[PDB]
Parts: sequence; C-alpha cells; structure tokens
Amino acid sequence: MFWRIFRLELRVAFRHSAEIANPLWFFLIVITLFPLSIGPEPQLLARIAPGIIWVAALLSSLLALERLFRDDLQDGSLEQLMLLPLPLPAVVLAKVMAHWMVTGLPLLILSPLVAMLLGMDVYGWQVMALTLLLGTPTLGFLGAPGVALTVGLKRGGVLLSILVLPLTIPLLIFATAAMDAASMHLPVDGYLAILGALLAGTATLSPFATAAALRISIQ
Amino acid sequence: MFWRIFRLELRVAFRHSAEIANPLWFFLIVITLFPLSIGPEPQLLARIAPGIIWVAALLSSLLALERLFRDDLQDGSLEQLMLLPLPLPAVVLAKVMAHWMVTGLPLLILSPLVAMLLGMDVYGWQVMALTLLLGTPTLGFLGAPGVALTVGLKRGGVLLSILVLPLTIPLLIFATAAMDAASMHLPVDGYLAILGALLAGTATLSPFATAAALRISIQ
Amino acid sequence: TPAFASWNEFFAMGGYAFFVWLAVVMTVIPLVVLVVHSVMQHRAILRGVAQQRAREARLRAA
Amino acid sequence: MGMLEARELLCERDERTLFSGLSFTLNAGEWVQITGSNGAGKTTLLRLLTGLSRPDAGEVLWQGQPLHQVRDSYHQNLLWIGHQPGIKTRLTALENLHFYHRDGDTAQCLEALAQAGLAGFEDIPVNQLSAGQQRRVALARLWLTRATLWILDQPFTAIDVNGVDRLTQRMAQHTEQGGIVILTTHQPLNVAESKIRRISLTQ
Amino acid sequence: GMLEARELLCERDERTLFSGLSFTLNAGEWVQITGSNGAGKTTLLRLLTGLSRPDAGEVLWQGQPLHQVRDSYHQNLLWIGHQPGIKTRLTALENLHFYHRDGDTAQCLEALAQAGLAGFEDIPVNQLSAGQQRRVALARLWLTRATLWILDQPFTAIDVNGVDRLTQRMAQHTEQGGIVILTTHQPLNVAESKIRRISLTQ
Amino acid sequence: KTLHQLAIPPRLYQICGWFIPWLAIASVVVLTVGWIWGFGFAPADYQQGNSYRIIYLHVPAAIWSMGIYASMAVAAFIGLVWQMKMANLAVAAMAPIGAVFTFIALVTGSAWGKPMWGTWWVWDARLTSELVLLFLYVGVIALWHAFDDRRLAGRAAGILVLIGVVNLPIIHYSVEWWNTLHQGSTRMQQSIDPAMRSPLRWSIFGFLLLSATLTLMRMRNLILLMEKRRPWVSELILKRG
Ligand SMILES: Nc1ncnc2c1ncn2[C@@H]1O[C@H](COP(=O)(O)OP(=O)(O)OP(=O)(O)O)[C@@H](O)[C@H]1O
Ligand SMILES: Nc1ncnc2c1ncn2[C@@H]1O[C@H](COP(=O)(O)OP(=O)(O)OP(=O)(O)O)[C@@H](O)[C@H]1O
Ligand SMILES: [Mg+2]
Ligand SMILES: [Mg+2]
Repeated sequence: MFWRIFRLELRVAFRHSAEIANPLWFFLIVITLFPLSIGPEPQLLARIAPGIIWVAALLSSLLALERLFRDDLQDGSLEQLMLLPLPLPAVVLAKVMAHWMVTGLPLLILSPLVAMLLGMDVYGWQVMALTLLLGTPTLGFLGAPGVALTVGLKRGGVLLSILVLPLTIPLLIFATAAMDAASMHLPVDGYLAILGALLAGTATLSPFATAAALRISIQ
Repeated sequence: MFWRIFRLELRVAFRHSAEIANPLWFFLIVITLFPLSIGPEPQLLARIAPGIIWVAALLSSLLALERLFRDDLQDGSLEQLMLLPLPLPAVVLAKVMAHWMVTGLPLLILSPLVAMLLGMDVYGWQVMALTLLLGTPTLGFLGAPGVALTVGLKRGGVLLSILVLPLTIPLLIFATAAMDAASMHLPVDGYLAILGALLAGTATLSPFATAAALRISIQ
Repeated sequence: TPAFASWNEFFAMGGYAFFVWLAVVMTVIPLVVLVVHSVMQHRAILRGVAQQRAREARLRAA
Repeated sequence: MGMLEARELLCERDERTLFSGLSFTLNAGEWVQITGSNGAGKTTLLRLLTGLSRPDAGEVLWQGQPLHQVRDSYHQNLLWIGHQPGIKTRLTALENLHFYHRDGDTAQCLEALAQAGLAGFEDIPVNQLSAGQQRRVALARLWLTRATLWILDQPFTAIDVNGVDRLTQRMAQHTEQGGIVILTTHQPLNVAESKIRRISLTQ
Repeated sequence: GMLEARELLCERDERTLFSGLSFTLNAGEWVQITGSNGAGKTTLLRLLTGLSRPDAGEVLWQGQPLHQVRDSYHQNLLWIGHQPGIKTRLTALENLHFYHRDGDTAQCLEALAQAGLAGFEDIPVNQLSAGQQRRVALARLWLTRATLWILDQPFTAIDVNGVDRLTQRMAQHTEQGGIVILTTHQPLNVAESKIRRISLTQ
Repeated sequence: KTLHQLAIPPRLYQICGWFIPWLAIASVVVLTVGWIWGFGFAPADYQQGNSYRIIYLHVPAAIWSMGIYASMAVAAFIGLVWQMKMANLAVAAMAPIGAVFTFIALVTGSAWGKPMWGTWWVWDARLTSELVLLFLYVGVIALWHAFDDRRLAGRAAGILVLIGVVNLPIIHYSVEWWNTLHQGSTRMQQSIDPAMRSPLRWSIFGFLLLSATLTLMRMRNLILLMEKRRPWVSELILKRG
C-alpha cells in the first residue's frame, strides 16, 4: 500500500503532463534569459551562475509545488488517503517522494545542458549535480507544510510562496556557497555535508508536521 | 456587466480588509531572494537588475495566471459566464485586466522601493516603471491563451505547454535589453516604442482569440 | 544639563538632524497608527454588535 | 411556432450513437422532462440545447433563427443550472446572487434567498455552507429572474422533500405563464402526468 | 460493541446543530440519519469516521476511542462522501485498482459490470457522466470486505434501476452482520422495520 | 483555580480590561522617562557623532521583535499540546505588533547606517535577519487573514509559527555565514558607551510594557470579534447600553 500509493501518484502525475512542463520551461527561461540579458562576458558569469541556477531551481520547485495537494481535496481523494490502513505521515512521504521524482529529477537530468549553456567545468558540473540532488528533496520537504496548510483555501497564488521561501532561504545560501566555493577549485565536502544534514533534518521533521497541518486543513 | 465582472474578480482576489499586501510582500521576497544568492554588492546587482525584476514579474504573472481559468472550471461558473448576456471577449478582457490589477499595479507600486534596494538611478527607475506599465498587461495577454487551452483538455500534451511559456521570449528579451541599455546612459525610447506596439497588438488580438480558445476547451 | 544647550541647537542634532528626526517620526507614526486603528476597531465592533442587535430586535418585533 | 426547435441531432461519442435524428419543437408554456438512463445523453442534450456544445449534425433553432447570431437575445432569456452550481464559493450568498441581475435591495434580494429556505443564511460564506445549501444558493435564482426558458440539469439533488415541493410549486407558477422549463431528474417529481411532457431519448 | 457515540456536541460556526446524541450500533444494523437541508447529517458522519475532531463527546469502537484504534477502524470501514473519492485523471480500472484487491477477473470487470458500467473499464473518468462517476465509487463497494459501510448520499445522480441495484446489495450486507450508516434524501423501497432511524435530536 | 476560569472568555475580557489601563500608564511613563533621559541628559559617542542615539530608537524594539517571536512559540506550542484556542488567539494578537516592531527596527537600522554606508539600504548583517523576521510575521498575518474560519485559522497559524520558530536559528546562523564571506560590515548594531548603558535598559522595559499593552488590548479586540453571538456580549452591550 506504500509503494502502491507511490506508483499511483507517479501515474497520476504523468497522466497530468502539462503542469510538469511549466516549471521545467521556467528553469529553462531563467537560465536562458540571464546571460543573454546581462552579457556574454565570462568574467562575471562564473560568479553569477551559482546564484541564478539555484534561484531558478527554487522558483521552479515553487511552481511545481502547487499540484502536490491542491488537486486531491477537490476530487476528495485525500479524505480516502487518510483512511487507508497505514499512517498519514508515510502517505505524505510517498506523495512528496513522487513529487521529487516527477519534477525534481528532470532538473538533474537537464543540468547537463544547464551547465553547458553557461560554462563551468567537469568538477563544477559534479558539484552542480550533487548539490541539486541533495537540495531538491530538501526543498520539497521544506515546502510540503506550506502546501499542507493551504489545501482548503482556493488561493493558488503568492501565499504558498510567502509561507515557503523564508524557510528555504538557508538551503539556498548554503548551496550557492557550495557551488561558488567549487568554482574556485576549493574542496567543498563540508558544505555538501551541511546540505546532507539539512536533508536529514527535513526528512525527520517535515512528514511529521505536514500530516498534522493536513489534518488541520481538512476538518 | 463589464465593471461588475471586474469588481467580482477583485472581490475574489482580495478577500479581507488587509489582504492587498500579499502581492507586495511576495515581490520583496523575490527581490530579497536574488541578492541572497548572487551577492551583497550594489555594483553587480546594478548590472543584473533587469533579469531580477523581470523574473519576479514573470513568476508573479504565471503564478496568478492559473486562477484566471483553472478555478472557474472546477467551480463551474465559467459556463454561466459564457451564458451571460455579454460577449465572451469583453468578459475575458475584464478578467485579465483584473488579473493585471492583481499583479501589475503591485509592480508599479513597489518600483521605487526595489529601485532603492537593488542600486539604480532615477533614470533607471523611470525606465523600469514605464516598461513595467507597458509590459505586464502584455505578459498577461500572452499568458492567457495557453492557460485557456490547457485547463480544458483531457488528453492534452506537453506540446500544449509550448503555447504559453515559450511565447514569453520576445517581450522578456526586448524588455531586459531595454533595461540593460538604460542602465548606462543611452537613449531607450526605440525599444519602448516596440513594447508599446506589442501592447497595442496584444490588446487587439488576445481576447478575440482567447474567447475562441475558451469555446474550444469546454464542449 | 543636555549636551545641546540651545533649544534650536537641540533640534539641529549635531549636523545629523534629518536622519534622527526621520527615525523619530517613522517610529512615532507606526505606533500611533497601531493604537488609533486598533481602538477604533474596538469602538466600531462594539457599536457594530449594538446596531446589529437593534436591527435584530426591530425584525423580531416585525 | 415554437421558439425552441431541436432538429436532426446526431451525437457520436467513442463509437456509440447517443441520439441520432432527435427533433422536437417546444411551444410556449410547457414542462419537458428529459428522461434516459445512466450512461445516456440527457445532459449532452440540454448542454447542446444551450449552445455550449456544437452539434455534429442537426442544429438548435431559437425564434426561427440558428444559434450562432442571435446569441445576445438567446442568453438574455435563458437560465441554465448544471451539475456544478456555478457560484463563487469563497464569497457569501449575497454577492454570489448579486452577480446575477436584480438582487441588491430587499425587493428582489433577502426574500428570494428566504423563499429557497436560506433565512438567516445570507451573509455566511458558501465555504461553510452545506452542499444542499450550496445548491440551494444557486437554485434560489428562480425566484428573482425573469428568464422565459429554464434549463435545469438535476435540480432536485441533495435537497430535502420540502425543498423539492417548493421548487415544483415555483416551477408550476412559471409554467402557467409564458415559460418553458426543461429538467432532468431521476426521482419521480410529485406532479400530475397530464401537464408534464416526456421527450424520451431514441436510439 | 460496534460504533458507539457518547455526548456528541458539535456546535460550531456560531450555532448548534445537535446536542447529547449517544446512539450505539451493534452487529447487523441499518441506520439512516434524518434531517432537513442544512441540518448537519454529514458533519455527524465525518465525525463518525474521525475526519473532524469532536468538540465534546467521543466515538468508541470495541470500547476504545478512535485516536488509538485507528488501524483496525480504517481496516474495517469504507466511507463514501459527497466527493467521489476517485482520481479524475485516470480511467475507471486503475481508479478501482487503487482500492483493495481488484486486479484479476475474480473481482475485476464484474464489480464494474454489476454497477451498470460493463464495457467501460479502459475509458477515462470524465469521459463518463457524473452518475457513473459515482458508480465507480459505488462499484468499489461491491469488492470490499469492510464490516462498516458509511455512505453519504449514495443515491446521487443514480438511475431508478440503480436504486434497487444498490439496495439489494445493501440488504444483502445487512443479513451477514453488516453495519451500514447512510445519509440520503430519496425514499427507500424498504419496510421501516428493517431500517433504524437515528434522528438528529434538534 | 484562576487559570482554568481564565479560559472562559467573558472572564478573560474582564481581567484584560482590568489589566489594560494601569499597565498602559506604567508603559507610557517608563517610555517617556527613558526617552527624555536618553535623548536629553546624556552624552554621545566620540566616533559616531550625534546620530549615535539612534541606538535607543533601534535596539529595544528590534530585540523585542525577536522576543515577541519567542512569545509566539509559548503561545502556539502550548496551543498545539493542550489543543487550546485561548492560546491560539495570542498568535494573531501578537502578530501585527511584532510586524510593526520589526518594520520600525528595519527603518531605524537603515536610517542609522546612512552616515556610514552612504546608501539607505546596503546588504549587511542583522538587517537581512530582521527582514526575514518581517517576512515570517507577514506569513503569519497572511495565513491568519486568509482563512474564513477562526478555529482553523488559529490552528494553522500555530502550525506555521512552530515551523518558523524551529527554522529560525538556522536562518539566524546562515545569514551570519552570508556575512562572514561576501565581504563584511561595520559594527553598527550595539556599540555601547559606559555612560550610555542604562536608559537603553529602561527603554527595553518600556517597549516590553508597551508591547504587553498592545497585545492585551488586541486580545480584547479578538475576543470581542470571535464570539459575535454568545449572550455574554449581550450582557456587556446591555451594561454599555
Ligand atoms: N465543521 C462544521 N461544524 C459545525 N457546523 C458547520 C461546519 N461546517 C458547516 N457548518 C454549519 O452547519 C451546517 C452544515 O452542517 P452539514 O453540512 O453537516 O449539514 P448537511 O447535513 O451537510 O446539510 P445537507 O443535509 O443538506 O447535506 C450549515 O448550516 C453550516 O453553516
Ligand atoms: N463531453 C463528454 N464527456 C464525457 N462523456 C461523454 C461526453 N460526451 C459524451 N459522453 C459519453 O456519452 C454518455 C452520455 O453522457 P452524459 O454526460 O450526457 O450522460 P448523462 O445523461 O449526463 O448521465 P447522467 O444521467 O449520469 O447525468 C456517457 O456515457 C459518456 O461516456
Ligand atoms: Mg448529466
Ligand atoms: Mg451533507
């Protein structure tokens, strides 16, 4: 029933292929727009790339984060998802894992073209991919409680952003620092360990409170 | 019925006495997100301001763009809006103009605060305000045809997401180029006239085609 | 007793007058708004339920 | 002549003909109830009658004219109720009814909501209203409109027996004057067979 | 033994719907919550399932409260509300296969055939009409082994044949110790001796 | 005892109405004494000059901004561990007071950094932290005002406040880390003087007492607003009428 929930959520996300392309093309539009708007000088691109890439990832996951719990209440499937014989936090964990697998993993898949679109090196690309891998589950876990708070509301705008983004600010700062320190060919193993500790803390804390906020918003 | 629909969409958008501040706070959230990654130097932020402000505008427009049409399907009021004793293009024009009042008027209101925050001059602030007033309705008028086809399609496709966000290329490229050329003291009215012609074309062509698309989507 | 003997000089805050007085007015005004509005709300909600109960009694009579 | 003439309608959905060549002219002041089965086209006939769906074959005639040029006069004399209520749920009942014409002052508002059974429930938001009361808010439109043609898909759903009785009484008062109501419900409505007219689906 | 109530007070939104209801259910029952349009016969059923926290009073299941017995309670129940409870993106077959078993033909294509949906298994959901959208969640009911059925408005957009098709199965469940709590408005073709009527006391 | 009968809201209204005027008088007299003694009978700094006394107008409010967020926790957490609405209303009572205090702290910091930085706003330490605290207060405001109900709004605001309180030290250290690298800042926050450090403490006490006055009277506001129908309001308006 765990992996059945995960497979069902992946199937219903792939059946809705439409909301899966808007954040991907948003990452593409930001990554395309910034160097062509600013200029082709490579002296400043090497510093601006960690900021632009990770803010694009933050806002793309924000754009994708709306479908995580909005569609389930209107169809009434959440009232049944709470009623299967297994705890609601594990259902939350499976659904957010499907959220990362359907949208966050295309960012890792496309980060080849993102790295080649703006320079970087092989080691820079390695730190790119590893930071995105360690940070996008962190972003999804951090943004899950805001969506779980905004379920019964019909607001599909700036409120979820206001609730989520100040919580994901330190992930942004640490990941951008990791990529910037990797751009100077300095070892960034401690920064990656900090990102992994953030991922472990979010995995420990987020599914235990997202289910509680979801129970709040459904009564 | 025109101004009544406009006031209705304002009534749905802002629901309490103190609720208009949320699009103002989201803007400051994005404008605090970008230097928090890229850096704290006013020189770099002065160089890269066009991308920051226009990515904030794009994210706000595309985030508020779903509620134009996706809310009205599952509620079901769009059918009786189509059955109202008034042509559909003027109804769509009222709805998207109210949507511009949700987004573009916050842009024009928070323009001096963001011009003070990310370091710019009085000429840059004037250019920013003029091009945002001339470009945010264009952003809404180009984004609404894609959403009009998207929400009313079962089979669908990733190819339907091509019509909405890939359509953003010329306006964002030209406006960011105009801001970057106005960052240094150069004449800028040549791109501003192009943006005004784009606004005239979008205002002429958007509701007439989007009403037909809305007739196609629901059947 | 103050470091600025003259009363005109007390308002000329050591050459940095405008910053200090801008800070003073933009601290004083938010608290004034925060008190005046939140007590006008008290008066208007109490009066709101009073003139709601008057209309309710009129409709109960009707 | 009847001002609503459905001519030679053909509806094919996934290798099935719902109805082919269905034709009926509705004279003034009568009470069509479209019957059928679960899985038959007794919605895509009312929806097609409103002009929302384009017919594959045949067409709908209003006052001797087709439906693609007399839209401004056709939408002025029609009231459509669907399965979805068509009301903004975030507001209260008052501005939701004030969207549609009249309402406002107490001559047409605060008593059309009261006749539907929502007395004391006017300034409460529709989010905390019951589903029966949510549909009652949309169905309170019958007591303030002047629309001659009413098309109501499933009006008496999630509504208690007193509500169905009051709705049938108001519908009878509209039927005695000049006005055509076309409904589609599964339960037998408590009215005599003599005045109601049954246009059944044919295959 | 079965689902029991104790001093259920659920006054909210500046009004009171009911007070002091303490109805009990034993094995093999059939109750219908009676009221008017806007009387609160769904909030009671939602509190019965544990969706909404009670303001006062508790619901018990084999003498235990619902916030620690939740595993067995969710194992031995199904709940059909006004929302269909099915995904609108998929087709009918995998939406049914979400719920327990289905799969092979021992409980597939004939739970859908018995609901009047024979020949409509691979077709997506909203390419059916709201009545058979409800019949998907009602065809869920033919393949479950849950002892406690809770149905809000099951006879919604349901044919005149579908009423009898439901009610025969409902009574057949009522024979072999099946506790069912339905909320409905259309009258049933059942004698009043068979059905209990837990009325919402004012 | 008194704590259990404090939960009954007419009794809470009576107790709060008794508590308001004396505590407000104490707040205003302590604030006046501190402001007069500091802006008047006191010297200034050798280095900063005569704008130095903005250390008054910034430093109590700012720290109490952080302090009132801590107060949020000891409302919301208790409001989510005994499931009490009486505690959950304190979150919406203390939210806009904290937002106003944080906005005042930002304004005073931006005005005090003008003689050094040259620009009204530069990206330095502790001002980004106060801006993030302002955003957290904004999130609490928006989540409280967005819900149509009141009990759901209180529980959602409690969840959001607990999440923000848990995530706050990580932000407080990460913004400091953002200032360790990416160049630096001057020590413009709390450069104190031995003859100066006493009305700072008095103004800290005065701002605490003023915050207590504002949150008690806004709790009276929210108590009167939430129960629109219960006849204790009828008895109160009959006493007024
Ligand atoms: N969570 C809630 N708790 C208490 N009362 C509520 C709640 N939600 C709505 N109400 C109010 O109580 C009534 C709703 O109760 P409920 O929706 O259970 O009635 P209902 O039985 O659903 O009506 P119907 O029988 O037509 O479905 C409405 O008057 C509404 O204002
Ligand atoms: N636009 C459509 N969407 C979904 N299904 C359709 C559509 N058009 C035709 N159909 C098919 O035609 C049949 C009739 O559709 P329709 O919705 O009219 O039935 P209905 O009369 O509404 O049923 P009910 O009595 O449950 O409302 C359905 O079985 C459906 O599969
Ligand atoms: Mg139908
Ligand atoms: Mg109900």
